Amino acid sequence: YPISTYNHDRVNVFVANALVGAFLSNQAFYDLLPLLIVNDTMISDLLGT
Amino acid sequence: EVLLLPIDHQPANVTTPTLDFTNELTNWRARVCELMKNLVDNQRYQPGWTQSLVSSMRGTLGKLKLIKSMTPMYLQQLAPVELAVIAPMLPFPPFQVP
Amino acid sequence: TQSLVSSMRGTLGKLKLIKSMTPMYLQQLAPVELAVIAPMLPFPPFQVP
Amino acid sequence: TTDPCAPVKAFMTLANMMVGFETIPMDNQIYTQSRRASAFSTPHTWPRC
Repeated sequence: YPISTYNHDRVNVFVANALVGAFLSNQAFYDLLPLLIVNDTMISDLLGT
Repeated sequence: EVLLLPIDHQPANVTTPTLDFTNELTNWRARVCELMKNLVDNQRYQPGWTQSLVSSMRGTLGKLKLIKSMTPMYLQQLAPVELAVIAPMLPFPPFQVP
Repeated sequence: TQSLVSSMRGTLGKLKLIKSMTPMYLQQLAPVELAVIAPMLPFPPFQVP
Repeated sequence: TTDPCAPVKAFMTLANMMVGFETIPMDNQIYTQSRRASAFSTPHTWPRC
């Protein structure tokens, strides 16, 4: 993610915690990275993903 | 509309299954092998076992901890789906205390 | 040989740690048996301390 | 061999040898660490580590 275009948008807390926990455990964290920037609410992305 | 299972169940995410080492049954086997190697490393509990029997027992136990087994993964993420499919086609329904 | 010394003082340790019931029998049950046999004898017990 | 995926087969052979000793970040949960090294044969399937 470029910082200069993604400076002022809110990030997703579940994806953040699960991303840190997956990177510390080496458990294929790359499929979480598209879910890191959130839209339309925090919970419906995780529902309808 | 609920069954009870004495072990944990997460469901799988793929249909091509491979081997990994993250479930409570392999964790349990790892902790049992870890305590038995802590037990056999002590010399006061088996003084007759000199050197090579001790190291061979350590290696047999670590290898047995690291066997390529698939039954714990099967119990973790495939067999509860099968029990849930079977259980309504059954003449005596489930009868479970917690 | 230093292997054999430690290994077969291990044998002495295991023979110390053998399981047998003859000592508990001699402590607890055989005196009761001698006490119930000893009135029923043609030769009564004749003891020095 | 003139296979262009010979280095990634050489790396994934060791990564299939070392399962449970050391874990690496793979790409996804399909092409895992314990998957056989033969199946790759394609630059799309090279692991990110």
